[PDB]
Amino acid sequence: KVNSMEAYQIPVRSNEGSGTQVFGFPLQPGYSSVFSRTLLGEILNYYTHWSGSIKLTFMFCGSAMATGKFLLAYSPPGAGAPTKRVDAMLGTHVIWDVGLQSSCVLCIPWISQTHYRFVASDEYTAGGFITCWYQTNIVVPADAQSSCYIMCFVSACNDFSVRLLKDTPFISQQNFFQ
Amino acid sequence: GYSDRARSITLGNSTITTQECANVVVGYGVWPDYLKDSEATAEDQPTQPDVATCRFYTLDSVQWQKTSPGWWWKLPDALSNLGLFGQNMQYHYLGRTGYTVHVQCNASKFHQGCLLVVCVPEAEMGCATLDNTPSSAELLGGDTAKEFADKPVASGSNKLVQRVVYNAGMGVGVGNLTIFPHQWINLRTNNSATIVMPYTNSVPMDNMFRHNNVTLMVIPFVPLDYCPGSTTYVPITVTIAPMCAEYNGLRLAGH
Amino acid sequence: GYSDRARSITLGNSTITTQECANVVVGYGVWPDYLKDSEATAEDQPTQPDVATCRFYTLDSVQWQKTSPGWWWKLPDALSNLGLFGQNMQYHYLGRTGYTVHVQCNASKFHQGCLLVVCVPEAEMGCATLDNTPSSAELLGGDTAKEFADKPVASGSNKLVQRVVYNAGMGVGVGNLTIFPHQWINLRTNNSATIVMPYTNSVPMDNMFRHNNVTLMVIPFVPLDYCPGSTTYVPITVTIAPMCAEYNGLRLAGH
Amino acid sequence: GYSDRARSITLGNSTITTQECANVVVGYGVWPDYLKDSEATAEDQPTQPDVATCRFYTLDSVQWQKTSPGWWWKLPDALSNLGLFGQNMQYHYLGRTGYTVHVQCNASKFHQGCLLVVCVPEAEMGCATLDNTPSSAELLGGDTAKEFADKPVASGSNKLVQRVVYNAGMGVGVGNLTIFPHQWINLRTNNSATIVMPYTNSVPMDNMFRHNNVTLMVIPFVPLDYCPGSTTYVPITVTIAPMCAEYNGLRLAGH
Amino acid sequence: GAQVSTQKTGAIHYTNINYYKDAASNSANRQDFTQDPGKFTEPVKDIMIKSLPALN
Amino acid sequence: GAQVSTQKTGAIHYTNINYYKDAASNSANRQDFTQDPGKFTEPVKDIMIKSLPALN
Amino acid sequence: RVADTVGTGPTNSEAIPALTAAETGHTSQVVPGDTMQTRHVKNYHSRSESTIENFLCRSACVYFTEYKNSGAKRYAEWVLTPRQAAQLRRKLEFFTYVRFDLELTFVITSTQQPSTTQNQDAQILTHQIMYVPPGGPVPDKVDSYVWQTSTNPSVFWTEGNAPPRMSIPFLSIGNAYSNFYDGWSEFSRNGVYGINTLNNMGTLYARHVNAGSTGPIKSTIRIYFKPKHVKAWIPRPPRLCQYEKAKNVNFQPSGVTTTRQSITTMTNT
Amino acid sequence: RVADTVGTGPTNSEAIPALTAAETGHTSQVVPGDTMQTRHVKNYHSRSESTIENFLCRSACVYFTEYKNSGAKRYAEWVLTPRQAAQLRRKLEFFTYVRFDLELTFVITSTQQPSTTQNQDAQILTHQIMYVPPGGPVPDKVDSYVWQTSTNPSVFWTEGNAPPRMSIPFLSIGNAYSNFYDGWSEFSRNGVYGINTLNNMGTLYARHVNAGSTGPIKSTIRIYFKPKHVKAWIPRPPRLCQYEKAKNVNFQPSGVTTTRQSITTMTNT
Ligand SMILES: O=C(O)c1ccc(NS(=O)(=O)c2ccc(N3C(=O)c4ccccc4C3=O)cc2)cc1
Ligand SMILES: O=C(O)c1ccc(NS(=O)(=O)c2ccc(N3C(=O)c4ccccc4C3=O)cc2)cc1
Repeated sequence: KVNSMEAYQIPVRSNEGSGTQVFGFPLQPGYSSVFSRTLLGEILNYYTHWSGSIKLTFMFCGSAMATGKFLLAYSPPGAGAPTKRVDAMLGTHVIWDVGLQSSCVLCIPWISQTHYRFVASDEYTAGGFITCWYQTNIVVPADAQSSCYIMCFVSACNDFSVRLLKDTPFISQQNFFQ
Repeated sequence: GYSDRARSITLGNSTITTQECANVVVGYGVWPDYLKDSEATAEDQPTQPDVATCRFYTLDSVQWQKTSPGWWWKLPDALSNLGLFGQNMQYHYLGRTGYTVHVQCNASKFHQGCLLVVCVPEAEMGCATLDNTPSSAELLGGDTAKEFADKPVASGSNKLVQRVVYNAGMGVGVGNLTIFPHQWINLRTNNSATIVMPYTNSVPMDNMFRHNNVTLMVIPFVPLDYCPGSTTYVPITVTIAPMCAEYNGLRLAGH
Repeated sequence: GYSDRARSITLGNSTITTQECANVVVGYGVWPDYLKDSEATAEDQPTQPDVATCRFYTLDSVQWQKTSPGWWWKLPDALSNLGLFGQNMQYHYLGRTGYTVHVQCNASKFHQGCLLVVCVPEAEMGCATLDNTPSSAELLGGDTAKEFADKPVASGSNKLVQRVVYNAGMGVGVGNLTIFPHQWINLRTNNSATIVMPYTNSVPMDNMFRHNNVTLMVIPFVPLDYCPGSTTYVPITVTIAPMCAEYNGLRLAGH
Repeated sequence: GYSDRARSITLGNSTITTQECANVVVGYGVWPDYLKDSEATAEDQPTQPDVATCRFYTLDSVQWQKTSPGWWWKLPDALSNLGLFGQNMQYHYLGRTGYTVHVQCNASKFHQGCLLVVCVPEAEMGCATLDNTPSSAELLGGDTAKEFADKPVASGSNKLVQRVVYNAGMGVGVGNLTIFPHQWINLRTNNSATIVMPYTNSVPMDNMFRHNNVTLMVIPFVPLDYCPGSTTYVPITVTIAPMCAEYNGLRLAGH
Repeated sequence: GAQVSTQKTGAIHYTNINYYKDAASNSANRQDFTQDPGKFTEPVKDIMIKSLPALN
Repeated sequence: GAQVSTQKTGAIHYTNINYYKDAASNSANRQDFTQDPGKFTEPVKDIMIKSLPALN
Repeated sequence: RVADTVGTGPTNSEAIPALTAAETGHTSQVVPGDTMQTRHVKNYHSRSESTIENFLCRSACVYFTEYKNSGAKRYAEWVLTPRQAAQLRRKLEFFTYVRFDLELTFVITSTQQPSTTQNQDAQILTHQIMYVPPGGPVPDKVDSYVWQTSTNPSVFWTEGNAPPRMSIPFLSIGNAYSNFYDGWSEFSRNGVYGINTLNNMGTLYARHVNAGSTGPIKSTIRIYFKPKHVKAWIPRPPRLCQYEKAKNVNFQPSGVTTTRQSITTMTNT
Repeated sequence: RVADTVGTGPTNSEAIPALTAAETGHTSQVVPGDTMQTRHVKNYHSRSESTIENFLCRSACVYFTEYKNSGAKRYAEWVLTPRQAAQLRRKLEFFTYVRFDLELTFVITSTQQPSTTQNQDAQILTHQIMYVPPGGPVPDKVDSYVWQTSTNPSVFWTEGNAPPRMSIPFLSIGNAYSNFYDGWSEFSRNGVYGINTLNNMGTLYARHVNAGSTGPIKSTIRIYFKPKHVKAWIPRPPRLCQYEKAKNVNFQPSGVTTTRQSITTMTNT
């Protein structure tokens, strides 16, 4: 799911018990293996510092009769990621109600104790956890496929700045190109 | 701006957007605001929780069956676990709150059903035994939905609540519950109910871990119904947010 | 005027109306216009094709399968057959063009799928053999859609293009192709993509029958999917229109 | 007003009056105030605990023996149990605080002794093993006083802190600790120390359940001494009050 | 002439005089601050205003 | 511009012109004389005046 | 200088600056204030060290060759291209078209070669780095008339001094250097693919002026490029898969990302 | 410029500027005039050579490593910290928080190593000192692609010239470098203690560009730091007991003072 077009799609299916986790990844661009090859992350690997908000636009590419609500939550570092929706609520969340305008922007605000953060891994500073939970299960009528998809998009805000240039680690060479 | 299908309620950190719904039902005509000095009975200094006890606390989801009786959640006792609301009510003798009770339920366009979302202030429930009072563990939730039943609860020496949908567990006809602020979640079109409760009590401020000033009741008047196949699990999720919280008399942790 | 579902692009004789879609994506912020004298490198007199080489030339339709790799059409070499655009590029040494690339695909409301419609200027494709260049008959279309594959093209001495959806045949991650002007044709809602390319090159005017300045790529990110039965053949039809064409150096017919 | 023996510090609900003492020692010349927008690194909305997390939290009392080594209490980790300060630091990622550290000890006029009350910001303690770091259960209190010793802590593989009064467990001469704001509680006359700490850190706001920005140390420079008989148990009681608390990033309960 | 401009400060003055005949031998234009994200971001024909949905 | 200031004399004038783009490459601020011992010394709330005893 | 946050507060009107289709190819601008409430925060952060020029204007080593001072290859030759080093190349290939001047600095370092020659003593080797414009003459033997530098620029550098530096202006037939060319040079669409004459600044040859020591000495010319006065147009994806050739974009397919465990794991493998 | 004395004379009133409790944490200011009488004395003494900056702005050697030009360790590596030299470290640890720019000067001196190699003759070794920002790539073999200095700063210095100098600005995640950190990096309070990411300016690697002489040569890179534009906050006790570790404040207990004889002796032992 890392050698096909299966990588980009996040499987969503109707599950009877609600509180199931859709996805979950830490926010730590330019180190996290989820943002390591994205456009934002690849610019970020040429810099040692970064500061600013990050926008995660989730786009529902299901059927046109499928519905569902999702509780998209970002829980700052203070504990080790929610494992229940009832814990995820307490963070900074946005309940996305689908039905026209097939995208909803969960904007992750700047919560850090410093005016910059490292792009490379460090433990003096961390970026918390981004999780998604079902708020209200995917209700799909008859003759409509019960497995839909969501797409996640990463973009920078306008309060964004990078400082101190270094050179990437994700490019290499051995002998010169003949 | 454009269509009224959209709404977006931002309180603190959490936002609830809904693609499609209707108008917000505002209280009795009052929106919760802080208590002024001409109503303040407390002589002590109150705290201001502000944004950190005004987020939308998402209570337990419950699954709506094809035929299901209904549900109710007490209001200061569904939030006595979640976040800092559950803390503050225990460290403080007096508390004053308003609410944004937002009940959200989605369904496909081949499903039908219709919930009545009322908020009954001061719902004093009867009892199966006609001379005993309810228990405090059947009567109250724990943030869990308690559900009624469609047949009378049999009498004995039990202290279980009298639970029948049609009498609402209070001994009033269910069809008259609409006086109180409410809304309907008709699955045909309109997929949420927003009811803004302002603080309602006979005294200006009251303890919340002994008195439950509001009781949300979600009663399906038209059972969920559909054809064979499709999906068969349409949950109802409740997101409640305290609004204009204010406490006084900083005691110690209690019951 | 009213809903934004409507759009109507009239260029010359042919009009493309669409009942439902979204906004037109305009270039990098530039709309194709004629080249002024402060950029004109040619010393000769240019022609003006006007309306007769600005109609929407409807290229080959291709059928989207349930799982299909993706497609690409080179831009000056998909129109090298159709109408007077195919003539003019051959009688004239230099040419300058803009485009209105309009990809149209309809689907029912029980179908799902999502195309990415990008327009990559200067798509220099790699090759299966790591020391040979592509052929000019695999690399280019003929107004036909060339399609990629989901497995690496095996190496040998072959000059067939390296075709893998996830590397886009260029050796760049497919997920980053969104920088370039584009749009999505999410079948849930939005049934066309309109991308207005302005002339983009390092030189002011260049031969079009040796250089392909734009490459349209239509890549399905969410495979087409539906239930059993219904219809099983949802084509994607491309209508491209030259815009602000201008030629120079009236030679003779060539290759 | 009249004698300076009197002082009275009212913060919220609790007041500390003292019949006899001296002046309040104010920080480095700064009194804790809220962080302005030109220092605010957080982008989120902070809470205001106000009076309900600004009361004088009375930590554990410790008994001063005739000869006793000294004591220290870490500052964000002596209040991680008491009241709402202990809650807020756990529900919030970032916190910012000032303090009123008031050390009170009474004695009769036939007793003698002299405490040094310093507040060392950033007391990074050494270790008995010269290549291991301290543990988090020896280094920190639990609102309990940790006490030093007058003999070197023997080396081994132990991670117990190096505790010797004369090096202050930091490897600095004890006699030089007076730079930092402090006061003396000379039992001859002056029976309390009041030290108003303003927020001191390299960053504007920092997590408090992983970083301890201040460390109070109470070191007896002249041992308690008296004649035979009388009373033989003169405790030292610490009352600390947070001042201008402010939190951000409302996470969930943690460590 | 001598071009005097502030050093890039966080939160002064340096003389610089070009000494070569060509203008392709002058020091880099490290200071040259401009931002205009109305290009690649939001390239749409009619700007979507943040107060209503983009589609009808 | 040229900043002219007196040499540190006991009991005159030197041109100095910053030549680098950054302001983190300028020579140290060796001259920067200030003293304000009302901080660490005498941090008390109400200043004790030298004419009577501090305590009553 | 970046933007600032301003106080907001509750929102209950039909605004929903969050919900908006991203199907229209429009990347919406959403601030903190839209998904919560955030007071007025002033930001003094600076988005300078992120300018197009400052990014590209860093000297990167593009190449290095070796040439014996007494034997066979007494001269080195290099067709100028930034396509010999992965590092500089990937930065340039982040833009479709770039325009710039070059600063060529050469760091020539000599190393004695093991031999049984008696009394090897160097008398400060002097190196000649010569630029031959495209379509110039081509030296063969190191004594050829070509090395007279009649019009061809050359830097003469005595060893043990500050490394030679020279500028080159923007030299391109077109109005920008193309970093990606889709097309052939031949009208019949055969031959070389994207070997267009716009990024071909001739050749650069280097040799020992003197005969150095009696013994053999091998010197290593290291070439440094530094883009001044940069203007870059049309952004494009950074290269993913590794480079294979110095004039083609050939590649072997490889991963789309670095793998981890499940979709809900919170730790990279 | 310091203060001046002024004439006083006898005192018999209730003033007693001497008697005052020092129990209030107030360090009283008493002049000569208060305990005696001293006429007007003008002082021209200057309290400049005692400013915070001038104190700290002196180049101190922080470290030095060695690297063979032909063998195994052909490169040296150093994680930048001032915690490797006792001298500079104790000055910095006189303040809790400091903010400053650095001037890195490297004094590279080469020494020939004894060997039986024939005809050893150097051709002026050129050294490369390279700064790798925190979270950069890490070279292994000295020929690794890493040394291309694609974006990473580097000074190239030919031996027998003025020693290389470069500046670094203030680079800290926070707004001051913490010289003492009480806390862990981990939320569970384990692992490293006070190894916070604010005083970790990456690594600095150095190596020989050329192959030098035929024989082995070992070079010694000596690193000098010089704090410019210093601002220092929160004063604190100077270290007493000797340093034990380069990242901890570990110590062995030792004397409180140097001993002498009795309490009334007038001569130090
Ligand atoms: O460097 C160049 O400019 C230069 C070097 C070689 C060259 N090529 S040549 O025209 O074939 C040529 C080849 C050799 C000599 N040449 C000799 O044969 C000789 C013998 C004794 C003393 C001097 C010289 C001397 O110059 C002169 C010219 C032209 C110029
Ligand atoms: O210094 C760096 O920038 C540099 C040094 C090593 C390096 N690592 S590499 O990509 O593994 C590499 C390794 C070796 C060579 N290389 C050779 O193998 C060679 C043989 C003969 C002549 C020249 C060369 C030459 O460069 C080129 C690149 C990259 C850059």
